[PDB]
Amino acid sequence: GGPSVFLFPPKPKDTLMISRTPEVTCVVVDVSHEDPEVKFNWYVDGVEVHNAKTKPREEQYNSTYRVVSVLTVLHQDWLNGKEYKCKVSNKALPAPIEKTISKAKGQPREPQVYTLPPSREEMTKNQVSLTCLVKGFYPSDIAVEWESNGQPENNYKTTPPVLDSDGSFFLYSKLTVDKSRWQQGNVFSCSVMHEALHNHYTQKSLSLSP
Amino acid sequence: GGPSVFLFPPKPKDTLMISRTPEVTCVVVDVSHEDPEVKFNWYVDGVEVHNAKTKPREEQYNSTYRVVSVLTVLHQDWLNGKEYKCKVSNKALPAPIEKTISKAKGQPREPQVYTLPPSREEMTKNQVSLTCLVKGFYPSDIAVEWESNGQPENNYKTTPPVLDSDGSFFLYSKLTVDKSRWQQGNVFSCSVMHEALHNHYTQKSLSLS
Ligand SMILES: *[C@@H]1O[C@H](CO[C@H]2O[C@@H](C)[C@@H](O)[C@@H](O)[C@@H]2O)[C@@H](O[C@@H]2O[C@H](CO)[C@@H](O[C@@H]3O[C@H](CO[C@H]4O[C@H](CO)[C@@H](O)[C@H](O)[C@@H]4O[C@@H]4O[C@H](CO)[C@@H](O[C@@H]5O[C@H](CO)[C@H](O)[C@H](O)[C@H]5O)[C@H](O)[C@H]4NC(C)=O)[C@@H](O)[C@H](O[C@H]4O[C@H](CO)[C@@H](O)[C@H](O)[C@@H]4O[C@@H]4O[C@H](CO)[C@@H](O)[C@H](O)[C@H]4NC(C)=O)[C@@H]3O)[C@H](O)[C@H]2NC(C)=O)[C@H](O)[C@H]1NC(C)=O
Ligand SMILES: *[C@@H]1O[C@H](CO[C@H]2O[C@@H](C)[C@@H](O)[C@@H](O)[C@@H]2O)[C@@H](O[C@@H]2O[C@H](CO)[C@@H](O[C@@H]3O[C@H](CO[C@H]4O[C@H](CO)[C@@H](O)[C@H](O)[C@@H]4O[C@@H]4O[C@H](CO)[C@@H](O[C@@H]5O[C@H](CO)[C@H](O)[C@H](O)[C@H]5O)[C@H](O)[C@H]4NC(C)=O)[C@@H](O)[C@H](O[C@H]4O[C@H](CO)[C@@H](O)[C@H](O)[C@@H]4O[C@@H]4O[C@H](CO)[C@@H](O)[C@H](O)[C@H]4NC(C)=O)[C@@H]3O)[C@H](O)[C@H]2NC(C)=O)[C@H](O)[C@H]1NC(C)=O
Repeated sequence: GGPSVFLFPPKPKDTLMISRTPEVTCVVVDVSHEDPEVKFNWYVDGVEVHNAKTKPREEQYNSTYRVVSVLTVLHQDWLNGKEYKCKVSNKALPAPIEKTISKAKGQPREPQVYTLPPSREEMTKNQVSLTCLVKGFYPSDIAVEWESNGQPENNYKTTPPVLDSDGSFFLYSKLTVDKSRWQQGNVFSCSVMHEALHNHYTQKSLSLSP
Repeated sequence: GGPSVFLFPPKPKDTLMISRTPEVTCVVVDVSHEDPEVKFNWYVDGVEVHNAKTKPREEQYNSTYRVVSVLTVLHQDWLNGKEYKCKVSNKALPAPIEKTISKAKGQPREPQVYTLPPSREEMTKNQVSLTCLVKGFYPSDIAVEWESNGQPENNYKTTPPVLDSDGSFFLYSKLTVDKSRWQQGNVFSCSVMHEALHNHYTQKSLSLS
């Protein structure tokens, strides 16, 4: 049919905290039933390391399969822009398909975090909007979360990174809360994880004036 | 590789202003010399229509032809859900290729437009940012703009639309200006164009106070 490959980068959060594990997925689509014999081969700066592991395919319920491999990586490795090449061999595919990825190039720029109170003209509604504006950062790989009293709030959405005119990125994070718990003077905070921050983590709190 | 067809919708602003001309564009690529002929058939909710406008072939440096057909649509036909289908036929295709576009099926929701003054903390750079918050709208087709004193303020960026948890949409627009204005009580206004806003427009002013 049409076995094409797709290489994906690790998650931003995973390369910043050594607690978690950053990976490179090498998803191969449209695998034929006939010859489902797909092989993999990794290269770290064309050095070919060994440690990756494969997975059990699935049925794309459209007469095709979908194999996918994943290779673990060192946090500093990936951060220092090394290359990750994933070659997808095959016994029934024209030739050796390949793809490579690495982190965006350029000097990391430190994000500037600001929290914004909900507009008074929203006080009427039953729920208000807490706003976290993260701008001026490079590269765009970033993570955002909101919390309260150490506990993690989950009713929020974050717009993806947007290229600014100066070449850095920005985004907004919106947290939704019952108007009541905002007048009570509760405290909410925006957390931003990024390689350019000291200790890869910054936090700016948001609360009511009186 | 046989011909490929891509269907494009009109621009959001185009469908909200009776003065604009909303168009749906059917583009065809990868048409070799062996069979350069292409036929276009248009359907509006299934009934074939013939008011299109098809431009003639156009070579593409890669030895393949590109053909494009344009269909003008009525503002209300669009805002009302009508579906447009483009059938492309090529003497080298097993079967004709068809594509269909429309306004996302749903029920329009009026967008909430709030403005936000900059954070006191950011008040330390030669530039500041005024925020425009637009939430609770559907469908996601929208348009945002900033202007101060009638004139258009061009140094801004709008985030793309983000699906909220209630199913509606929201976005943020950022207007970056010199703190050497904001401090001088200047007034900035954020305008939004959407199908669910009376007269398809609304405006919110942000001022220093
Ligand atoms: C049969 O059915 C198949 C499967 O069906 C599914 O899909 C539809 C058909 C749907 O209707 C359902 O039926 C069903 O859901 C179907 O396969 C599909 O084929 C498509 C065509 O090839 C594939 O499209 C590609 O998608 C890429 C993006 O993939 C991500 O996003 C999709 C959509 O959300 C998602 O489905 C994928 O899973 C994938 O998500 C990411 O996945 C990785 C790996 O798991 C995650 O990362 C890991 O996560 C773990 C978590 O534990 C951990 O954190 C690890 O650290 C981490 O690594 C991510 O989290 C996850 N992210 C997200 C957001 O979800 C596209 O990139 C790709 O686009 C490129 O190629 C296009 C042409 O092919 C081109 O037009 C396009 O422009 C683009 O090209 C690139 O452009 C860039 C800039 O724009 C440039 O920078 C590049 O240079 C340039 N490159 C190239 C080569 O051009 C492409 O569109 C689709 O993914 C695939 N679906 C599935 C489910 O596999 C098949 O087509 C059907 N067959 C037939 C005949 O119909
Ligand atoms: C041979 O050469 C051909 C010519 O290419 C030349 O390009 C030059 C730039 C240069 O590189 C030359 O050297 C080169 O020769 C080449 O043709 C190209 O083929 C590509 C495919 O291989 C086409 O790619 C598709 O592009 C789509 C978007 O195209 C628009 O945006 C690009 C910029 O990124 C622009 O270049 C295009 O021309 C096009 O512009 C839009 O045009 C429309 C109509 O003209 C405008 O609309 C009108 O605008 C006016 C304003 O005056 C007015 O407002 C009207 O009202 C309005 O209607 C748009 O404004 C304009 N947009 C912009 C930004 O300018 C992609 O969407 C498409 O991706 C889709 O398909 C992929 C699969 O391949 C898939 O991976 C991807 O996810 C996506 O799928 C869609 O996903 C959606 C979900 O998000 C779904 O909703 C959709 O249903 C789903 N669709 C499908 C089908 O699945 C794809 O990447 C490329 O456009 C084309 N180039 C041109 C100029 O047409 C050819 O390939 C070459 N062949 C070979 C063998 O080399």
